[PDB]
Amino acid sequence: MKIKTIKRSADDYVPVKSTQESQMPRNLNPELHPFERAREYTKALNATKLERMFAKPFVGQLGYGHRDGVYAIAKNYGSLNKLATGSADGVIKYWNMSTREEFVSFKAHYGLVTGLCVTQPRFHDKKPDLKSQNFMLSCSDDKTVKLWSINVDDYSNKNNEEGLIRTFDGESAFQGIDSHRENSTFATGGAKIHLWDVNRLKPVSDLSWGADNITSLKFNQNETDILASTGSDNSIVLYDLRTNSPTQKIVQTMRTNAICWNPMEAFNFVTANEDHNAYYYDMRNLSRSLNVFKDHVSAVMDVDFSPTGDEIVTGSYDKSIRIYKTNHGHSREIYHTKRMQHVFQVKYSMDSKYIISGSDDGNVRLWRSKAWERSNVKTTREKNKLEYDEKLKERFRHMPEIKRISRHRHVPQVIKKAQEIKNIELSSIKRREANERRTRKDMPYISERKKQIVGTVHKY
Amino acid sequence: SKTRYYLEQCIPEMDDLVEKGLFTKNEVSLIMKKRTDFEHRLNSRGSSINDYIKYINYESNVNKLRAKRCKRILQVKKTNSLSDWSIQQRIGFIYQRGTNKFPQDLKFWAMYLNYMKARGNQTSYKKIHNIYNQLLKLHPTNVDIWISCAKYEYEVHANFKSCRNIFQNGLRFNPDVPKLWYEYVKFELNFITKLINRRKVMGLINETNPALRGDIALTIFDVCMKTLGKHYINKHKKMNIELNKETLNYLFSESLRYIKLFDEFLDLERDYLINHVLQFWKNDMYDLSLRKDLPELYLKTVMIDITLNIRYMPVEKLDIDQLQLSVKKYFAYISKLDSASVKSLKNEYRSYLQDNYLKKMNAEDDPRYKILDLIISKL
Amino acid sequence: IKERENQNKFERSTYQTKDKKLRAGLKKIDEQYKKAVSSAAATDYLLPESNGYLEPENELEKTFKVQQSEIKSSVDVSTANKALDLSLKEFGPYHIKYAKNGTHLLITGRKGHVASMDWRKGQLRAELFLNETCHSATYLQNEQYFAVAQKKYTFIYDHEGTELHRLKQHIEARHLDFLPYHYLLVTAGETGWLKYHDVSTGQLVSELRTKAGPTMAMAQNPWNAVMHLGHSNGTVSLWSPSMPEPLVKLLSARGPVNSIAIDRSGYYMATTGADRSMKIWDIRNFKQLHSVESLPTPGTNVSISDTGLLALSRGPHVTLWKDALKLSGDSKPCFGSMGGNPHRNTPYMSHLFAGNKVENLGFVPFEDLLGVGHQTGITNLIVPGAGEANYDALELNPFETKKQRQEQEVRTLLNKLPADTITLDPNSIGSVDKRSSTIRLNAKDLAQTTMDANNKAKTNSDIPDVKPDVKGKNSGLRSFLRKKTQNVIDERKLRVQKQLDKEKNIRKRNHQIKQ
Amino acid sequence: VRKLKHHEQKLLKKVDFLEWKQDQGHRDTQVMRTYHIQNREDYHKYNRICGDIRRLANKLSLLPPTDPFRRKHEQLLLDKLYAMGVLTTKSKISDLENKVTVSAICRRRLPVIMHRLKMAETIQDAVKFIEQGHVRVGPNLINDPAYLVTRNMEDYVTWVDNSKIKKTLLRYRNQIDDFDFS
RNA sequence: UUGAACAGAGAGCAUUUCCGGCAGCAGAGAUUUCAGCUGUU
Repeated sequence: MKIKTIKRSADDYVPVKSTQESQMPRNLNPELHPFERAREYTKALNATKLERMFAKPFVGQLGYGHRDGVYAIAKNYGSLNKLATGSADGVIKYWNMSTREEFVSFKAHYGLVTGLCVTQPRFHDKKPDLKSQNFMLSCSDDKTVKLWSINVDDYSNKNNEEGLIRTFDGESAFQGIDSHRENSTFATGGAKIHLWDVNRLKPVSDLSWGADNITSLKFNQNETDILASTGSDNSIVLYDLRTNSPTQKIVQTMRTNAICWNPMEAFNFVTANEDHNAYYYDMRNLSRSLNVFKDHVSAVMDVDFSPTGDEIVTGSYDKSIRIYKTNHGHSREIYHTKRMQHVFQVKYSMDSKYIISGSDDGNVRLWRSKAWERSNVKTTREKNKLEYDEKLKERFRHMPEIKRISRHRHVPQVIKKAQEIKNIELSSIKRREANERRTRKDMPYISERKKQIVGTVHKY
Repeated sequence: SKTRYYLEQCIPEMDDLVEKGLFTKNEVSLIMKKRTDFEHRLNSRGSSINDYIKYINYESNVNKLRAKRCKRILQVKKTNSLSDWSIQQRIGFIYQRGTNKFPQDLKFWAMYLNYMKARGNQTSYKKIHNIYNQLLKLHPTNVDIWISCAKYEYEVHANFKSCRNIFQNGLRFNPDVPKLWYEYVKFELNFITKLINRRKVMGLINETNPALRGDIALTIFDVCMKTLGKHYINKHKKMNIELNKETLNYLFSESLRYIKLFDEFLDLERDYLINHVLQFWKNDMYDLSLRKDLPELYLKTVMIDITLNIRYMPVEKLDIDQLQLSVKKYFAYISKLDSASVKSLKNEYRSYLQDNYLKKMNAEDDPRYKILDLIISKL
Repeated sequence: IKERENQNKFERSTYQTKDKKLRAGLKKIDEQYKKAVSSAAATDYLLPESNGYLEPENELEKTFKVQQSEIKSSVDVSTANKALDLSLKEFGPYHIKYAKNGTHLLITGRKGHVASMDWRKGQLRAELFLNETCHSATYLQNEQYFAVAQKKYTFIYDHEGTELHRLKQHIEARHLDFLPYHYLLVTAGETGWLKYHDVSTGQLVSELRTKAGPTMAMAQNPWNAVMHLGHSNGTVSLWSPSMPEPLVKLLSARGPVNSIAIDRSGYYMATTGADRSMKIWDIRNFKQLHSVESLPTPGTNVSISDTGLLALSRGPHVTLWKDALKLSGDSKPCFGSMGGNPHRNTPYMSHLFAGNKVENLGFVPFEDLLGVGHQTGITNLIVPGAGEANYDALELNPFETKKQRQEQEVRTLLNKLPADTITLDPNSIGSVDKRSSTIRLNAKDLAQTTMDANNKAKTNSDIPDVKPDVKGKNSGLRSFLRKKTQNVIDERKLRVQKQLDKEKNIRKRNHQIKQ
Repeated sequence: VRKLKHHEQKLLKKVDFLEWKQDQGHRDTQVMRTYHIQNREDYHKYNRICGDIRRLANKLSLLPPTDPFRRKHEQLLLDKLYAMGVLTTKSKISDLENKVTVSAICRRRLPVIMHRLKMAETIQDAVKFIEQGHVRVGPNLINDPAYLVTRNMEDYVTWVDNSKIKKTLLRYRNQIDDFDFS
């Protein structure tokens, strides 16, 4: 008769040395681990509540702000921590976000600083020292475009001039500016769109579609020869520099304020609109939009992509900032403050971790892209815990009280009352359309992504 | 945790071993219990390098048992499966982890290098170079690692450019160590000797140059003297004159040991190399006259030149004219030196000539040996 | 993704698309499921221990003839010392309970002697002389807290033995239990009320009225935390705190149900009744597998071990069966092999406490030991093959330290499961509501459904259609007009009456044409 | 339980193993510690008696104020409780709700009476002296500490004769007469 | 902006080249081992 029992040597479970950690025997038999669904659900619900506790998005303001409201914000695409801001008093500051203070401030123009961009100038005769100096172009209503050099302390390779290098002078006022991502050329809006060069004191070419002014410009990031522009006649016009011509025009119901190209997709862009919406567009087919972002209350003043291209950020006239995933047509997060006023510029940091907003009150603010995240480097256990929490939240996001906690934000009373007013108005339009569809036997069903488009110049 | 991950990485090998007839599932379980103990000891606190050594030994004996079992059951030397290289990969990974955690244990570094050299067919020269790169960055002031790197590259790959670069970088990091200079001289002499014998091989198959002369080794010698003297002075920095004399005496020993290396090198022009080193020592050093500063060393150098005039030639085939020329040079040196110095040099020359010829050949056997005995009696 | 032998226990059950994203996503989900199941089953190479066994070598060797003295001499010294005997002649009989780790033992005499000890260390944590009738005790989430069901009220004590709480709401409880993931202490007793109390907050979660007199037995299902109560009418009822009525009623015995045990997988349940009947039930499908009728004496207790051994104690005897829980009729427990028939499941072991009566049974967790409480104290019987050899240190650690206990307390408190999650099926969390539509309806389909609902009144599809073939006795219109209230007259009832009259006229015309 | 971290306390605000709302502040344990009550259910039996008093007082209050029945029964209850010693005064009707406590009854137990009579230095000392057979209330020895003393019955709470305590106090005053047995 | 020569890195990609079978010879290393050669498969 063979008698064999469970014998457990203490050496395999209690370590002999004091310095050694105890062994963790593990058995993956599900009988030893009951309540899979409920246990993972409770972990996910605690993760949503912990996210709501840790949501502390405001990082801080830059310096003392401008004397007047901030209307132009341009990030440096080469450097992580540098920014250029320009206000309505003609003052332009270059900022180090790491120390949250300005390298330099210039009394640049006498009018409003209508456009600002950060450049890497490429001259025929000489090569600028881009390690020691950074450069920015500005354009204003005093009929000038100016180029500026700023001394920068990032490298210590050595033991010049800060200020005006070259002034480009135009016939009329300028409304926007953008620079080419691999050439020396840049374009300015205004009455007519002009393609310039930094080596020439006058415009290289005139790209205007007809006799209408142009408000904002944006160069494509990947296909760098494509440009897009917004007009006051509710028009978005594309341009190609290889053909040197205005490619196509679309007319919508209201005027578009800003345009941003996808960093990862050369043929997609988002436009901010006065519709209180933003629209995601494919360049090849402008007869319909890819997505409509609908959560704002007043006119959306600015739009920027994440560098990863997953998310967009919108800053609007309802004094709020809203973050959208490109998949969903509604916002993921809202940012607001009593001190914040009408937001005219939002940019998304090159790290894709921070959001920079300039407002009517004259202050430039830094927010977290994800409010619950923190900027420390994580240990392995902490990183795995956070990743497991994110996957579990994504798995159980569809549940009632997990959704209830996750969608909760404190929203200003003005925005909330305006939301319920717009809800009532939309319901009234819905009943009127229901009555019209009852009256008419055959009415066409028009898509939400089709409704905003009055027309296109070139038919499909 | 890390222990769990490493065990789950060990799983597919046991899948393969169970799939073949090699190991029973219970035997696999016992092996995994031992591996669990070892992985817990490595990934916990309080570990030592001895845990790594014990785990490597265990995996080695597991591989030996696997080889015996594969020979016995399947009657095949090796299967074409995962299991024949997986234990070797694991042992290399344990070595890599141990060297990353405790980089200061030179014995473990040597064990890693020996293991990776031993499994020659499966390993890569790239892997050996990477281990040398890590080790040389971590311990740049260890001369033996530079020497071992150059030796591996010289015998295995015969890469003379890489061996030269290794020796030059190592002497850049260790200019005060005489051993690395000696090994550089030995490598360069070996290279030029191999070139000379390769040209001779070509000249016998079918049907000058300072490189063949040895001027590279001579320049390394001169730079060695200057750099070793300077660094010896920097380490140990009337009394300054005594320190300079001590430095000259210290450099003299390394020079004489280079002379011994030259005498070991029979194929090279020993007379040329000895002529160069005695020319250097005839040139004054350390702002003092060599003969006046060290008359004992000066007499030793004179006797060394007089003896090595004929010491390269055998005693059996010795030339009487060359011996007479050496004796005349010895007489001139004795006339130049003091009387006690002349007596000591004459005694040394007589002893050297005796141990060369008088013990080798008898006076009755050789008629010239009687004349040599007469000359020794005169001396 | 190679197929493996032990994959079945790691498999999970589940209750042609044109969309390309959805097709690729579902393909990824299936691939990840298969890969995870295979890689989970591959970890059985990393199991450190093996279960015990007791095997007969000859034909003359019977396992039920093996004595505890022979086992104690055969096995190693540590397990021989683990089999401990305590003689407590005064305050008996003793009801025993083990911690889920199995490192602590809690004995409770009928005359008020309640002790908590580290039985393997031989260290006494607490000892109380209440001088009162005590029926049961249980540990809470640790060995640090324990509950005693005294004469009228239930009391909660700490590790040292100080009274923390006197639960006035729990009256005359005879049976105590703890749900370790819900932090719920469950009391049943003479009043016929099942009470769930949250031990972390102190709020009484549920009072359920069993309406069946005093509860004779109580067990918990460890799989889904459903309480199986046994009443004197012969029914086992299954209770959840969120429902006032029982989930399932099973007619198990004729007389009172003496005892209930449920296995670890929660798939099998054994009951003993006063009718000398022991029944083995399937729980998930709610059929009974075996019904051993006419035991020599009625079985006072049943227990089921982690490996699947079934222990029956009837007075002085304790008999264990191995593989008795299976579906086949060869697995039916019996007492004798009639001439050595191998299809008959003769007992795995037996022991006699002569001159004694077994009070309760409990298998020591992760040990090859069965603790028996009786009139003079406690014994441990060595049972090879009884406890789970390989535990999981994340769930329950027999070698736990003080700081590990301190961390595990807060971890389990943070992951406490709400009481409303207790269902018959643990995989109900995350499912779609049963009343909800099986297929997702978008805006277009919802508008089409609304249009159909609006047009149903015009198309008269709400009322039953007129069927001349169906007789007026069973006609749907007749039943509709009969079920509607006689006094109230509505438009729908008027249309139903008109259609019924038309169908009756058509049937009368057809009958007249046939005749 | 270790001290909860900040993020844990927010998710675990209601958690408490030692104080529950059904414990009512451990008022029973506080009162038993004050008056050395040995039995666990004594507070709750006393509390039920206090609850009967308060329920009857509430009903008498809901009677109209100028009711001879109400006035007679309130005075009857006040006189009965004052005679027992639960109420210190008979002045106010409202004492039948405000001043009826468990502690008021527990102050009439024999050890508290002895400690107030200076017979024992502490209530625990009085308890031990009662169980050790030193105390008589009249001719009758009382070894029950739970025995409740009436205002009239206070005057006969005395040491038993042949008590070592009584001999000790007489010997201290030098007034011990061994003819009286002391 | 392209070409050429040079010096490389191990750091990517491809291979429809060869080698991880056997026999024999011979050398070297620490009786065995090592790569190599000559055949064969």
